[PDB]
Amino acid sequence: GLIVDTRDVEERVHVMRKTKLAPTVAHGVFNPEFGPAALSNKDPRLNEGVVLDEVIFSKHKGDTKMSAEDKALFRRCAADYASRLHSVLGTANAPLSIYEAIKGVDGLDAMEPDTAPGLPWALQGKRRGALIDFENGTVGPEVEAALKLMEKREYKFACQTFLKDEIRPMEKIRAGKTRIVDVLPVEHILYTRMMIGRFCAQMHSNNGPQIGSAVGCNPDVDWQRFGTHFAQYRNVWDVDYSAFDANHCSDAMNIMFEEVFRTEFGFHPNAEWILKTLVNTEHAYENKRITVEGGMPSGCSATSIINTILNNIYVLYALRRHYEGVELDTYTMISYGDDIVVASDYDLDFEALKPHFKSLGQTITPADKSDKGFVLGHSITDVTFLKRHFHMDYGTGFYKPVMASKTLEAILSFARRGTIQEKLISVAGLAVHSGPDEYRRLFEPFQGLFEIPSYRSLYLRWVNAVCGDAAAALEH
Repeated sequence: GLIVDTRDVEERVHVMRKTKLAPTVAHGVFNPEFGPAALSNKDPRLNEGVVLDEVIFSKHKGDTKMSAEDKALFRRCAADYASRLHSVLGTANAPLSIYEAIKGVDGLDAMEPDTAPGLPWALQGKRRGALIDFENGTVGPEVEAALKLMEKREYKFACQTFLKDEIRPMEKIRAGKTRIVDVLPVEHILYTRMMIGRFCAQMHSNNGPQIGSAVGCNPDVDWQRFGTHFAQYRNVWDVDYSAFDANHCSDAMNIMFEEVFRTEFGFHPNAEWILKTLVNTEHAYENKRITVEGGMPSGCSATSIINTILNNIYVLYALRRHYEGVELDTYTMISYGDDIVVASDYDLDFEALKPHFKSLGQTITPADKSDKGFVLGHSITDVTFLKRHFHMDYGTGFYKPVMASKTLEAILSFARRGTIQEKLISVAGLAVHSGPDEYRRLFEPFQGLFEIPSYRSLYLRWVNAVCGDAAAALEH
């Protein structure tokens, strides 16, 4: 994005600090190159001269104004992708009710009852429960009135900047590279879910390479489905981005919202409008009010789906700008936001696409960064996707998501107070795919203090989950 204006104001929006994450028993054993994010300017782990306030908004280095020919090319790729998407999903994209938007539907989770409410409610000292009744699924006078302004297209708001309390690598703690969640007002999240929640639920249900989205997937069961698909192709690539959601140019966002969320595909007219309010935004941090043109706000519920849709359109755009006669069946891909795995039988020169991705404001590099550039001949077993590799389970003959042991060591080393037992059971599901010996080693520090699931139990759970016929047929 491009920072066009920077004001100073009386009303101080506090970005309440301190980490809730504390070290575990495993921290002393593994000693990971990782730690809690720098949430304070007075944090001693930061380098000398590094102001935490400026490092956050340094990602906004411009809003790339696309050429008239490029914008025409981008709209074709947006409509072509939207054609594929709405053909698979259907056109049942009518607005959710206020009840269904709060409480959710099949394929879409319920709204969180005690997360931050955004502005101006955080300054007034209100929680989400004061505004919205999450049990009954109804709204108070304040939210009700705000939804009327959105129907008339007169709603104004400012995003509350929120420092993401998470585990990061030491280099990024020292450099002050703390990621942020642009917390929009709860009524905006309510109305966005009203306008496109039906579409989002349908995308979650139909996740796969045909629509090119892994959002709403379950890696345990879906790695076999994705694994066998990408294994068929001669070439596979996994691409990285530098500040993907920030570098979405306003032209690319507007064109996408125009072509994907049309009234002809069953949407309300305000579906395009409410999404278009994310293009030019005002961000509140301490006493500052930074106005940013372009870029997606980080963490606004539909961020994953919007980034995934844009990632699909960029690949079609980039290949058509370089090669001739490129269609959707020329290649295949799967995406989760910035995360991406592309594949094709044609020897596609991904190194040549760098200038073509640069016309969107995006900088592409290979995830396998040991090589100097992109190369042909890589299979699915080489790539990373959702921090997981595609390894063959030799017992069943299925693909399984295997995370790196350094990542599992880092995850286990820290936890929020009084959530370790819950976290170990969750992390055990991720760790089982590394094998029995590596599973025993990762949970050795927690033996005696907490309940560690057996390798045997979580293996048998997984074999049924991925294929019920496989587990059933094994019993004869």
